[PDB]
Amino acid sequence: TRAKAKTRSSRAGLQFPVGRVHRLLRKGNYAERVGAGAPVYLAAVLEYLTAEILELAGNAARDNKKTRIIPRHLQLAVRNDEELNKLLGRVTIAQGGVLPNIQSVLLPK
Amino acid sequence: TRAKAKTRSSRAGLQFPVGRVHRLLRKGNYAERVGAGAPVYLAAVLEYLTAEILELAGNAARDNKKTRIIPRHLQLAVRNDEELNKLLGRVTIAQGGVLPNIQSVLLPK
Amino acid sequence: LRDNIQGITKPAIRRLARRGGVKRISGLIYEETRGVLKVFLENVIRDAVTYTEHAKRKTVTAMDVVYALKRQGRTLYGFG
Amino acid sequence: RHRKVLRDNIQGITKPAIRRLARRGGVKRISGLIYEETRGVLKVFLENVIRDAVTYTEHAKRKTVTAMDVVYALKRQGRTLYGFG
Amino acid sequence: KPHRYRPGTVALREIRRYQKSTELLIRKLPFQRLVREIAQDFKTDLRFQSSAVMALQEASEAYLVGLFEDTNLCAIHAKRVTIMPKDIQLARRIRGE
Amino acid sequence: PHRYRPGTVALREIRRYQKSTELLIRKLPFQRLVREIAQDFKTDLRFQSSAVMALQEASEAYLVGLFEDTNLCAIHAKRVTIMPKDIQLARRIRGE
Amino acid sequence: RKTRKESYAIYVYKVLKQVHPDTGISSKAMSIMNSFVNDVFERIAGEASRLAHYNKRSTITSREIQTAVRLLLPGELAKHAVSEGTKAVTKYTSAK
Amino acid sequence: RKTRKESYAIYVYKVLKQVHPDTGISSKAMSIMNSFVNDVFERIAGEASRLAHYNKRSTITSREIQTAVRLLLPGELAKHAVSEGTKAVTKYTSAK
Amino acid sequence: TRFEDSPSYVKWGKLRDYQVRGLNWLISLYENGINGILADEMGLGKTLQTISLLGYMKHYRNIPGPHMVLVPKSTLHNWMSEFKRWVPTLRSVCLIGDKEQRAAFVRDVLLPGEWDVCVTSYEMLIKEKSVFKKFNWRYLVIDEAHRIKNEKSKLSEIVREFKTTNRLLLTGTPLQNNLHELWSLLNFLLPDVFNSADDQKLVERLHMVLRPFLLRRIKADVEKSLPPKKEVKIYVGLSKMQREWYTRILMKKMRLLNILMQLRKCCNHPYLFDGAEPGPPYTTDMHLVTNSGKMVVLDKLLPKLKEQGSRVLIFSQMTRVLDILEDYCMWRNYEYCRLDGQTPHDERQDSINAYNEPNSTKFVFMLSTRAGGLGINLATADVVILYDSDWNPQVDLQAMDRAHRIGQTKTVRVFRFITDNTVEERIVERAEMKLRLDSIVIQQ
DNA sequence: GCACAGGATGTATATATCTGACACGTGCCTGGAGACTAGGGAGTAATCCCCTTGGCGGTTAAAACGCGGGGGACAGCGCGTACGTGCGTTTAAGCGGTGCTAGAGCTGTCTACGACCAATTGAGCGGCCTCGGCACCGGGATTCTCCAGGGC
DNA sequence: CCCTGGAGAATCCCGGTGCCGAGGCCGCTCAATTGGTCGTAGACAGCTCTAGCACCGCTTAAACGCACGTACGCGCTGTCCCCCGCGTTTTAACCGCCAAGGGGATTACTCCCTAGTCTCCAGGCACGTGTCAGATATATACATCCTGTGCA
Ligand SMILES: Nc1ncnc2c1ncn2[C@@H]1O[C@H](COP(=O)(O)OP(=O)(O)O)[C@@H](O)[C@H]1O
Repeated sequence: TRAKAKTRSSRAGLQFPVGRVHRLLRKGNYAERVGAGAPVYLAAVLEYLTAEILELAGNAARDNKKTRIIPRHLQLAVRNDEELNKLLGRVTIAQGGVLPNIQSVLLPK
Repeated sequence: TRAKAKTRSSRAGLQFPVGRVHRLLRKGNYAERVGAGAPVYLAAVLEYLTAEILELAGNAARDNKKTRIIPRHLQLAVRNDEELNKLLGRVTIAQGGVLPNIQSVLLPK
Repeated sequence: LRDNIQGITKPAIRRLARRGGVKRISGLIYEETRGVLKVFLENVIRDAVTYTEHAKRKTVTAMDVVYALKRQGRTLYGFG
Repeated sequence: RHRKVLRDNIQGITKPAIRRLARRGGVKRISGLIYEETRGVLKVFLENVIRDAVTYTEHAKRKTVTAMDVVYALKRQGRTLYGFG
Repeated sequence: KPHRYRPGTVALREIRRYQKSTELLIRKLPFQRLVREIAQDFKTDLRFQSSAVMALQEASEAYLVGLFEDTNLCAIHAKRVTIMPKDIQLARRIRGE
Repeated sequence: PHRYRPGTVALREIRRYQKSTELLIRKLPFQRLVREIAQDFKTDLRFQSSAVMALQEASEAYLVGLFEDTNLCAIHAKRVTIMPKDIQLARRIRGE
Repeated sequence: RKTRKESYAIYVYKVLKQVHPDTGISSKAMSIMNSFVNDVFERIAGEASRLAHYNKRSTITSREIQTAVRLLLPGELAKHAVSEGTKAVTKYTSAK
Repeated sequence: RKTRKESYAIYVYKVLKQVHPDTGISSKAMSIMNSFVNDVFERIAGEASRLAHYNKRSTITSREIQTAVRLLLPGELAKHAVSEGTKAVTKYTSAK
Repeated sequence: TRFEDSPSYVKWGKLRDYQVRGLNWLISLYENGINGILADEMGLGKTLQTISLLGYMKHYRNIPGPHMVLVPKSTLHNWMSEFKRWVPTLRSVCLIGDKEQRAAFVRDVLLPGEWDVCVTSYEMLIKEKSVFKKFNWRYLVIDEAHRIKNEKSKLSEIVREFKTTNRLLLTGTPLQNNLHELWSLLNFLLPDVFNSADDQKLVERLHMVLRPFLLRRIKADVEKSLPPKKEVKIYVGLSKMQREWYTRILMKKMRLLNILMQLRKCCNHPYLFDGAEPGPPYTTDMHLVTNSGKMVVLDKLLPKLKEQGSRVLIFSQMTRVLDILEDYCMWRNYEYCRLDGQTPHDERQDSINAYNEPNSTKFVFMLSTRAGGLGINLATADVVILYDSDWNPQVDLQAMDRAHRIGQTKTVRVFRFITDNTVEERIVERAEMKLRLDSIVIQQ
């Protein structure tokens, strides 16, 4: 009598692969031993960050009047947000572009 | 019976501890295995860099008519060499001072 | 306590500027420099206190300061 | 017995192209000496990146430069690139 | 007599256009030739995946765009509207290159 | 009586402080500032003397480098005096 | 048949469908999300490894992960993510 | 007695006496050199570890160390370090 | 019991008998409901046969529906002229021009749809695929069917993406490399049976499977002219510098990526490399000849040819080899002409016309092998020199019969220069294998 | 010298076709979950002692403040130059093809040589204690600079 | 309008002090030696797709060269004001000393948590496949820019 194989993601209520994270931590040569709760914590953090970025990108997609997210929308979301701009300060998003920004002196008058 | 112990540093004709380097590589969680030649190569590289910097610092110390190397001498040697300034570009030396350099527009005319 | 930011006096800022290599200094430089010092120190001390709290200690060590500086990309040789 | 060179490769980075890059940067007026300087800057940047990439490729015991090698080179330089792997 | 825009409106329109789009602003074949020419010195008999050159072009364009932004800031600091090699050199010197 | 032109004493001080190698801020005021800043993250924090010394060293190095960049920007603006706008431009180009 | 590559694409799609139901995502955006998740994982794991080495331990724990999160993430993100991770660890321990 | 501490001080002193026979060193300079050696070792070892991970190999070897040296040190220093390390490895292989 | 005479609807003379038999073959091919290949090669023109098929459809059947002919831009105007001259009843419309002309043409003729036959080119088809796809097509004709020999190509996909009830392929050389391109052609002709890509077990089955949807004649029914060709392969040894570079490259600053391609021109001339040239003065005197065996043999052959019938043609597959030969010819006081890829249409045609004059002082004509427009009436020449051979024996044969045009009435002789114990020998062996496959599959 | 009309231009907005990627379904296989055992890492308590903090008094350098003046910042003006704008022309990019061959990735095997683990052990290295040479502090004599006033 | 001539700052040669680096000892723990094993990587072989080199063809968008006018960068000038150099008074840093105790560092003990193994099974991935989101094109509709003209 073997109990139903229930996954640790569902145990923790997450949507990210706790088992894969645990395997990656073990194979990644960070320390010789890994705790049980560490992969759960890390998957939760990754899920929160992904959710934040995706929410902002979906708002940008609604601003551009489209139903798909593209790297342009991702760049628009990553900029305009102070926290994510600090986190990804030195990251280049391929075919992402730049924010519209014209210096005040250059404007006609 | 066993022959008299011969240090691997003496076998390679070095002066930095190859055995200590091998132990540090094994304890550092860099990889699962460490080859025989890696400690020797790394010890030789460390010795070469130390010799270079100490030679420049000693020349600078003799220029100031001293016999002791001090952080000022080390900073002079590091900043007055392009390769070492590139290697140690983002490093701060305690009590090293700065290089004397005045922009020529500020000089009296 | 409070009113300790003003302990960074104008003469000390002028000495730092002279070591930097400047000759004439505007009068409003001092408040700006105090703000810059405040933000830099706040960041570094925040990281150092985080390291100390993980170590479960009440005392901040030069090791903690060095680790904070290294993770901020401002390595410091001369303390360990 | 017939030879005829065309142009420098670095002249392929044309004046209108540099103007378009400056427009994206947000520049209005451009001096005529900007183009030589920009070509030199691009040359230096590419030389550093390609040196790192070819070092990775030679370590891997190969003769083909890969997008992963380029990404690792940029990550060493401190210019992390997303979307290529 | 023919209609002509003043010196600077077309520049602003182009600024808006290229700050809105996302494509690449360098010719692919010239960029590939330049990359091959540079790599030839480091090593001979080299082959490039098409993705490698594309990533190189992306990174190069991003670097140049950021440099031009900082150069424009320096030029505006100098109370000017034109960018100059001195502004580019100052930006690189401040950034540490 | 004897008096110096406005700028020779400054150059002499520049040479003196570019030749010296010690610290330039007062230790007790810097220590009190560090404790005040650390007040916001924890209570009853204790410090080593080495920690305060290292913080002072890093702060002075950062400020000196900032002033060098500021002087470069001011000279670029065809000025000899440095200004808050110069400091802000240096910080902006650095990425802060 | 081609080999197997591991990607976070399925879970990114799940999070997207949870937070924005009637929305899609392109292949390039998914690749960027994959790279972003890999980079964040790498940074947090390396920070935790260095923390374990500094404190002379051989075990990566949720405490180490929390400290690495507070060291890397800037402020409000740090506290929100720390709350989320505490909730997840509580759910994992309490019932399972 | 308290816990012993490990440092490269003895070997730094040996190399100093080798290169400049009539020159000494101060404690602060020795601490700076010790930190420098630890930092360079950390950089080379980390880069070699990343190389091994990238190439799906489980061991750090002379090839990894050499490639890390060529990646990290600039130009002429890299050439000299490569030659010196290869000389040392050849002598160790020949003498063992 | 079929269309045995020249049609009443065809003008400007009567169709010849060997053409009208092909015409009745095409007519019966439609009633039999199969689509086949007309491979009669250069007879009097497959254009007239195709136009006769379309005219027969439109007149005798009540199907003037949309028809399309895909021809190269070089033959578009000739096809329009043939439509106007021979069978003027059909109202052919030509679509060629820039974007404004394309849009004007579609909105003013194509959308009104008064036309019956639309003659277009490959590029125009690729550009106007979207608006060509709407129309239902009753007859799709692809002249020079060897263009779509390869599957998974843009034209091959697009052309079958249409809605066509009949298909027809014109090609004089259906087989060029192997049977996979033939299978591609047959799959286009009728995908329902040739779905799979895969002398008693073979040969006979191939012949009797290809007969139902293929036909080919030989340009010998009438003859009375066009003397045959003499093929001589001259084996020439490598020179000293050629040998040294050959060994150097074989055992290997210079970039040498594609080894076969680098060995080839090296068998031709070391001056195509860098550093093999003499001093910076670049004196062009006896350096070109001595360092290449083919150059020595050519310098021996040309004076004999000019003391004889003369009017020699040279074919080479490298424009830099063309440059070297041009420099040698201008140094040796021989007046020459050059046809090359970069030569624009006007200069192409003018040089051809000048050389074709019966009383011409120009002696050497140099052409790149594939750079022809598949026309080029160089019938005034006598000697064909093949400096290097292509992997395609049919490309070689087309360059060879470029001098075998109907205007030629004198025997023509072909010289192939081969370097013994090189990769040229492998090229020749591969070409011979491909040529024997061609002969055994088609001619026999 | 200022404020409005209009004309040309560019840019946004609405809608119709069409296509190429995305979202979903399917089969299967490989990595994850359930159960168990073994061992050493880490939590817990107790101790020591060292390093931190608090406080006090006396010196003296450094900071704060005020004054008087000259040099630098800044606004203004004028000009001769260099760059933006539009136009006709040339060129090379872009796309679609040929023909071959090596390089690289993946899969699937094999084998041997190098790296890990264990016990033993003596030599190396770290801590400790002491003493002389180097660095420093203090002082006097001398050079070099900078600024003011005038006859060069 | 450069040439003396003084003040003031810095530099150089001497002499007394102290304290810290270099040297010499003691004990310990960690690296070197020897023995055994395994499992990883080097080597090989078969397949499948990408890239390089020499060409050809066509299309057309983009670069190029040019001429002209107009903002603009740059130099020169005047004004003032504010920063600097210097002297006086005040304030607290600093140095030394002392006292008290919190807490960092260490040791012993025991548990409980994680590594490792085996087995089973279902989630994740490659592969097909259809349909709709968006790109494109066209055709109005409006927002902007510039210039002329009319007027106070
Ligand atoms: N009036 C004519 N009617 C039919 N055939 C002709 C006529 N005049 C010449 N020819 C033949 O046509 C041939 C040239 O046409 P060809 O190149 O075969 O046309 P296509 O290019 O359509 O195949 C010549 O060999 C010649 O014998």
